Amino acid sequence: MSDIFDEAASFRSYQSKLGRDGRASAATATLTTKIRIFVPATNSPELRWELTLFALDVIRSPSAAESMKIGAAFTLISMYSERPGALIRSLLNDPDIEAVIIDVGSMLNGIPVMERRGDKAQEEMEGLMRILKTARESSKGKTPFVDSRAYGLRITDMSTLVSAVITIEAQIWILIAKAVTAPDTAEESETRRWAKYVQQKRVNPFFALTQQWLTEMRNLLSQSLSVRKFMVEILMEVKKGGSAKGRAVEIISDIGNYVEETGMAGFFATIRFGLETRYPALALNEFQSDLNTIKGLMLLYREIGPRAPYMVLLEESIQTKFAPGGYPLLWSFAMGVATTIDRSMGALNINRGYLEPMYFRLGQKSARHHAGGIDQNMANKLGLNSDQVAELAA
Amino acid sequence: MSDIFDEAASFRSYQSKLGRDGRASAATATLTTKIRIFVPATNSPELRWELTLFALDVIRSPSAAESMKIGAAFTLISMYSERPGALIRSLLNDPDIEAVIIDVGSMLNGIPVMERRGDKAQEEMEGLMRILKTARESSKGKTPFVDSRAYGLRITDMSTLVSAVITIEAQIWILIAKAVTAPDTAEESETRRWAKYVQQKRVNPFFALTQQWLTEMRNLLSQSLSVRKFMVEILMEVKKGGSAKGRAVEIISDIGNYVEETGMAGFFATIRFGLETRYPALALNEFQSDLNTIKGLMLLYREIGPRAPYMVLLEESIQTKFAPGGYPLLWSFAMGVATTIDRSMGALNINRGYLEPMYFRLGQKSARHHAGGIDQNMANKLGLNSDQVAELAA
Amino acid sequence: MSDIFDEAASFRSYQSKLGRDGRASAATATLTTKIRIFVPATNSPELRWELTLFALDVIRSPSAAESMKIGAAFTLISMYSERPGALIRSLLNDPDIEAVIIDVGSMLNGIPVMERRGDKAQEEMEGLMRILKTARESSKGKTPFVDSRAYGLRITDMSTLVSAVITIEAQIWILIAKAVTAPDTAEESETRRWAKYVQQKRVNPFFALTQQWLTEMRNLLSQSLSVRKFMVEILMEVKKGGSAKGRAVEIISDIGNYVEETGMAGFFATIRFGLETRYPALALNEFQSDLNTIKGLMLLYREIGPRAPYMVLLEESIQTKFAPGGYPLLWSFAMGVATTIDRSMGALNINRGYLEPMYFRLGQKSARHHAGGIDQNMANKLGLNSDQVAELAA
Amino acid sequence: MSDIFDEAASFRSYQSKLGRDGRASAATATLTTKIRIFVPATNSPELRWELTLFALDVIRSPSAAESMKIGAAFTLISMYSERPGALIRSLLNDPDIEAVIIDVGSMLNGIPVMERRGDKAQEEMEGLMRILKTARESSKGKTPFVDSRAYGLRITDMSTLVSAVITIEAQIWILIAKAVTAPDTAEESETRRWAKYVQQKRVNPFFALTQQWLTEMRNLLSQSLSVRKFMVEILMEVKKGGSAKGRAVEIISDIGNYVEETGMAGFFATIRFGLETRYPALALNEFQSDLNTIKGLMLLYREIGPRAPYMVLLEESIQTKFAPGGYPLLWSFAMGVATTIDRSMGALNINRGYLEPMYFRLGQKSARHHAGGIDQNMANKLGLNSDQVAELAA
RNA sequence: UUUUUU
RNA sequence: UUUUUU
RNA sequence: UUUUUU
RNA sequence: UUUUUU
RNA sequence: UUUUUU
RNA sequence: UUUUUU
Repeated sequence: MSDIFDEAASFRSYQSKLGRDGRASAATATLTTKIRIFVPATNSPELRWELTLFALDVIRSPSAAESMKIGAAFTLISMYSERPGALIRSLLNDPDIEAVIIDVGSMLNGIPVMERRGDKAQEEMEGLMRILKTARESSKGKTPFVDSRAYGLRITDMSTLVSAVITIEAQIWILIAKAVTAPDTAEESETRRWAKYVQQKRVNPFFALTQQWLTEMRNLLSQSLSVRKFMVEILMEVKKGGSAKGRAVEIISDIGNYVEETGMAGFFATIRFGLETRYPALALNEFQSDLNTIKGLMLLYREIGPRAPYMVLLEESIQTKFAPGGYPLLWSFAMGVATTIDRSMGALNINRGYLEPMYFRLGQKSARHHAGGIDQNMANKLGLNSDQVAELAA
Repeated sequence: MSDIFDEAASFRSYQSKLGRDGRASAATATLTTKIRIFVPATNSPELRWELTLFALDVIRSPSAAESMKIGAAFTLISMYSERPGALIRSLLNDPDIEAVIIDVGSMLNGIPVMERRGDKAQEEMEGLMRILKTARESSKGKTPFVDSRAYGLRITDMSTLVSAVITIEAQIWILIAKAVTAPDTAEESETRRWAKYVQQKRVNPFFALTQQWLTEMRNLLSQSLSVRKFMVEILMEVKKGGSAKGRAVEIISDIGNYVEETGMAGFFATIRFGLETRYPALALNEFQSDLNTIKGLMLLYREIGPRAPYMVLLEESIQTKFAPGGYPLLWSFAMGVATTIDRSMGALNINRGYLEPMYFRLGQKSARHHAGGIDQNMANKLGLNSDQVAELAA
Repeated sequence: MSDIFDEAASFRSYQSKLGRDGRASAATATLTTKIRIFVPATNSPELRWELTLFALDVIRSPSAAESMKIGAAFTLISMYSERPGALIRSLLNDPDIEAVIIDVGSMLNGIPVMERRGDKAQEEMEGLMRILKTARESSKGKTPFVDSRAYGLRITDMSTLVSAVITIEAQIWILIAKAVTAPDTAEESETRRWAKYVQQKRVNPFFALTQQWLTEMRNLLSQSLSVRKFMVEILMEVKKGGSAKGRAVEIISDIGNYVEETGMAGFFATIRFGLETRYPALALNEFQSDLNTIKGLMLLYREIGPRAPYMVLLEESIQTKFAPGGYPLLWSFAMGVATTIDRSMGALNINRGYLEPMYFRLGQKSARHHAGGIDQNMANKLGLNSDQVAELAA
Repeated sequence: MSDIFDEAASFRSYQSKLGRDGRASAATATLTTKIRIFVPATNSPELRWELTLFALDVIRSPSAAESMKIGAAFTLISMYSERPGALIRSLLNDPDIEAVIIDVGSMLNGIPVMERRGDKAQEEMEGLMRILKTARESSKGKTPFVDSRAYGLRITDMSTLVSAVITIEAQIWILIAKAVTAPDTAEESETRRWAKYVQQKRVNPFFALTQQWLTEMRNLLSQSLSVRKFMVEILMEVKKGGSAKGRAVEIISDIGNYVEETGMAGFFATIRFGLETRYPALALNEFQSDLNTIKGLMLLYREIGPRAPYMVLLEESIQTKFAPGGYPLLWSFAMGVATTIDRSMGALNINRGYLEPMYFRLGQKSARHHAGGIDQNMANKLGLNSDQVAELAA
C-alpha cells in the first residue's frame, strides 16, 4: 500500500550507514616502520642545495631501500619550508610509519652524521657512499635534470635556491594527479601542467628533471602510501585559507586544484550528467533505485569530511561503494549523454563489464534526438515555441 | 522525486566551499629572501633624481641580480612618497621576501654606504660601479628615456622632480595591466594609455622611457611576484577613499581602474553576456549545471574579499576554479553572443579545447535571428507589437 | 567640616593615578642595536658543549665588545632548550635591541660561518680567533670552571651535556638575585644558594665556574638591561603553571622564588611590620598620611600587573614612587620594629637621610615595652588576663 | 581606618597567586635524553628472574652509565606488572627523558638483542658483558642479596618468582620515604619498615638485599629525578581506588602512606601544633602575619592538586614558599609546643637561622605552664572548675 | 631546601 | 635607587 | 601494622 | 578621458 | 592559466 | 579500483 516503498527507502538509508558509528579500539594497531628523514638544520642555500641533490640521487638510486626512498621523498617535499622538521612533525597522520627527524648539520659529499663518529656511523657513511655511487652509475651519465649544467651547479644566492627548490616541488607535485589512477597514461597532462607553469613564469625551466627520473619518482609514489598521505595532508592544510600564502604554497594549491576529485570521474560524471541536466527519460522504472543510491552516496560524501575528494589517493575503503557497479544503469546513461555532449568526455576508459549498451544508446538519443529540453521558465516566454523549434532545428 | 535535484544543489554548494574553512598553521612557512631597498633619506630633489636614475640603470642592467632588480623596482615605486621607507614597511604583505630598508643618506655617482667605510663596503661600491658600467655599456649608448637630454639632466627644482617622478611612475604602472595576461601582445593598450595621459597633461612627455627599457621592466615584473603583490597592495590601499588624493595617487587609481578584473575576461564576459541579457535559449537542459556553477562562483567571489579583482596578479589558486573549463557550454554561448554583439569582443584569443562549436553557433543565432527579446515591461505597451516588429526588421 | 579630610583622600588617590592612562604613540621609539646570537642548530651534545665553552670564553674575554657579550649571554641562557632560536624569538620583549638569530651549523675551534666563505666571513673568523686568544691569555691559565679538567672535557653523552648545561644555567641564574641591588655584597647568598643546590643533588659540582668568571658575568649582567629583561621574561613565563616542568625550568623557578620582590625590601618590610602586626601606636597623627600613601601604593602595585615583583630588575620608573622617602615616618617605625623582632632584619643597610631616630626609638619601644598586644579574640578567653601577664613577663 | 588592614589581606592574597595563571608556551622545552629500558617480553618466571638479576647487577655496577642505571631501575620497578611496557608507557610524565621500550625476548647470560646480529649489536653485547663483569668484581664476592644462595637460585615456579619480585619491590620502595629528605640518616626507619613487612609475612625474608646495594640504589634514586617522578606517578595512580589491588599494589600503597607529606614536616607541624590546639597566646600582634601567610599556604596547597603531598619528591618550586622562613615566629612557637607535647617531636633537626629562642620559650611555657586550656564546651560542665584544677595539678 | 613518629 | 632572611 | 573480651 | 547647448 | 574594449 | 578535460 502507501506505507511500502517508503519503508524501503528508510531501509536503504539505514543500510548505507549500517555499522559506521562509534569509536574503534586501539587493539587494531598496525605495526610501525622506522623512517629516517634528513632535514636541513640551517638556512644556508648551499647546504639545502646539496641536500636536495642528495635526495634526488637517492630517489634515482636503484639500490636504495624503500625506507630510504621515503625519507628522501619527505626531505624533498618539506625542503621549501624554513623548518622542515616542524612541518613534517605537525603534518603527519600516518599510523603505518614513524618518522625520526634527523637534522643534517654540516654537509659533506654525502651527509656527516656528526654523532659519535666511528661508533655506528662509519657503516652508515659507507652505505650512503654506495647509494650515491649506484645512483650515478645506474644512469648512462645522465643527471636527474634535463640540463647537465643544472646538476653540478654551485648555489650561494638564496633567490636561486628558492627558484630551483620551487621548480623541483612543482615537478614532483605534478605527478600526484595521475599517480594511482593511470600512471602509465601520464606524461601528457603532466607535460601540459609543466607548460602551463612555465608560461606563467612561476617555475624556472632550467631546473627541469628528465623523464626517467620523473617515471622513477612516480613509481615510488604509486608504490608507497605514506608519501601520498603526507602530501594529501599538506594539500588539505594549504586549502584552508586565512593566512598569507607563499609561492610554494600557491603552486601547491594550484596543483591540488587539479588533484581534487581524482580517481572518481565515474561518480561525479554520473552526478553532473545523469542527475543534473534534467531529461524527461529519467523516471522510467529502471533509474529510481540508482537515484536512491546516488542520494545515499551524496549523504555519505558529505558525512566523510574534508578527506572526501582525496579518497582514491588515501585508498579509502569507502571509495569502493562510490565506484560505478552499484548503479550501472544510470551510470551508463550519464556517460552516454556525457560522450555525446562533452568532447573531452570520450577519452575515458570505461570498457567495464556492466556497460548496458541499451541504456548507453538511450542516453545518446536523449542527448540530441530527445527534445530541446525546456525546463521551468521563470520568465514568461509565451512566444518562444518557435524559438525552441529553431533551437532544435540545429 | 521532489527531494532529489535539490539535494544535488546543496551538495554542489557544499562541495564548492568544501575545505576552505579554519586557520592554517605556521609550519607551512616559506623560506624568506633578503631584499635590499635603497630609499631616499631626505627630500632634496637632486638626491631623489640621482636615486631614480640609478634605479633605472639597475633595472636596465643585464648583469644585475634579481634581488637587486626587485630592490630597484621597490625604490622606483615608492619614490613619489615623502617617506618611502614608511610606505614600504606599512604596505608590505609578502611572506616570500623580507625587506631591509636602507636610507641612502648622501649621493655619489652610485650610492655611498656611509657605514664603516672600508669594512664590508668597498666590495659593495665596486659591485654598484660594475652594475652601472654594464647597464651603460649594454645599450648602444641609448639612455632609458626616449630623449637623450632627459638622462643627463640636472634637477634642482621640486616641481620638475615631481613631474619627472610622476611620469616614471605612470609609465611603470601602465605595464601591470597586461604584464601577466599577455605581455607579448602589449605595447598597443600601453601606448593608448600613455597617449591618454599625455592628452590630459597629467604627465610631461619629456620624461618618456624607451620601449626597450619598458620591455625589460615588463619582463622583470612578470618574472617576479613580490613586486606584483606590493603594487596590488598599493592599488587596494589607494582604492579605499576617505582622504585627499595626490597627483601620483590619482594617476595610480586611474590606472588601477583598468588594472581591475584583469586576466578573468572569460568569467566576467560569461556573466555579462550569457547570464544577463536574458535569452529564451538559456533553460535548455545543457546550461543548468553551468548556471549552478556560475552562482557558486559568484558566492565564492563575494567571499574572497577585496583581493578578488586582482586574483590573476597575485596568482591565487582560486583563480583556476573561475577559469572557463568547468562550464564550457554556457561560456561558449556567452562568447558567441558577445562576438556577435560587442565589436571589441572578438579580438580575444579563445581558441581553447572546449569551444563547443554547436553552442557557439547557437549563441550567434540567439543574438540576432532568435527574437527581439522583449522582457517584462513595467510600462504597458499594448500597441508596441508593431514597434517590436519594426525593431526586429532591422 | 565633615566633607573635608575625605576630599583630601580622593585628591591623593586621583593624584597617584594622575596621568597613567591612555596609550602612547610610536614617535617615542628607541634606537635599536643589532645583537648577534649564536644558537645551536642541532641537538648533538658535542656541538652544544663546544658552543657553551665558546660562550663562556667570550663572556670571560676582556676584548669582547658589549654586543658580543650580550650574544654570548643569550646563547648561554637558551642553551638548555631544544630550540634556542624559537625560545629567544618567542620570549623577547626588548625595544632597545633587535636580535638576529644565527644557526651555528657545524663547529670548528671557533664558529664556522658557512655562508659565502671568503666574502665577509674571513674577518669575522679572525675576530673570533682574536676573542678566544684574548680570553685565554687574560686569565693566568685559569679555566672558567674551578676544575681545570672541566674545560678540556670531551662530551659525547646527552646526559653529561644536560647535567653540565644545567649546572651552568644554575650558576648564572644565582647572580640575578643580587645583581643590581648590591652586587658588591654578593658571594654570600650566592654561595648559600650553590650549597643548597649541591646538597639537593640538582647540580653536579664538577662543572663549577670560578669566582672570577662569576664576577665578570655579574658585572656584565648589571651593566646590561636587555639580558635582565630577557631573564625576567623567562621567569614570568616559567612562573605560569599548567604544563610539565623540566629540570632546568624547575631550577629556574626555584631561583626566581628568591628573585621575586628583590630591591624593594623597604616597602615590603614597611607593609609587613608597620602595617600588619597592629600596634596601638599606629594612629598618632603622624602616620595617617603614610597609611594613605601605603594604600595608594598597594593599589598601584595591584594595577601594575605580573611585572610588579621584578620592578627593580627592569628598572621601572614606578619603582621610585615605591621607595621609602615618601613615607619616612611609618617606614622608620616599621624598620625599628623589624630590627627588634626579626634577627635577620638588621643586616639591611638603611643609613638613609630620613631615618627619623625618634620614630625608630618609638618603634623599638613599641615592639617590646609597649604591651602584649592582644588583638580581637574570636575565642572567649575570659581567664587569660593572667596568661597575658605571664606572656609579657618574658 | 576600617578599610585599611583588609586591603592588606586582599593584597597579600593577590600577591600569593600573583602570576600563577594562564598556560605556558612550548618554547621552554627541555632537551630530552634517550633512556633504554629492558622489559620482559613474556611471562616465563625464569626469564623475569634472570632479568631482575641483571637489573640488580647493573644497578650495583660502578662502571654503568647513568642512563643504564635509570633503565635498570625502570625495569625493576615495573617488573611486577604482567605488561611492564604498557605500564611504563601509560604512567610516564617526564619531559626530561624519552623512554624507548625494548622487549627482551630470549635470555642469555646478559640480554640477546636479537635484531640484526653482528650489525650494531656485538658492541652492545660486549658492553653488557663488561657491565656484568665490573659489577661482579667490584663487590668482594658479595651478592646483592644478604644470602649468597639467593643470587644463584633457579626459579621455575611462578609463585616463587612473584614472592621474590614483591620482596625486591618492597625493599626498593622503602628508600623513597627518606631518599631526598635525609638519605644519610636513613637505615633506621627503613629497617623498621622492613621488620614491619616481615612480621606481616607480606615479604619473604630470604630475598633480602644487602645494605651496600641499598645504599647504592638510594644514592642513584637521590641523584635522579626521572625515577622519582615515575615512582610518584605510580603512587598517585595506586592511591586512586576503585579497582582490585594486588599484593604488589597493596604494598606500594602501604609504603606510600609513609611516603606522603615527606620533606614538609615543618609546615605540617606548624599547622597541627601552632594553628590547631588553640592556645590563648596566639593573637599577640606577632603571629597575625604568620596566620595570614599560613592561610594563603593552605589555599595554595588546595589549589596545587593531587601532586601536593609529593612536592619535595618532584622538587617543585612551590615547595620553597611552604618551607619555614616566611613565618619563623609561628613556626618556632609550634615546634616549641610540639617538642614539649610530642615525644617523637624533638628528633627533628631544626637548628635553622631563624629559631627565635624567645618564641620557642614562649611556646614551651604555653604547652604546660600556660593553663589547662578549656575550649568552648558543648556539654554544660557547670561543676568542672575543680576538674580543670585537678587536671592542671598534674 | 631537608633531617620525628606514623 | 639599592644593600636581611627566604 | 597487630597482640582484650565478645 | 574629453570635444553640444545652457 | 591568460590573450577585447574600458 | 582506476584510465577525459579542468
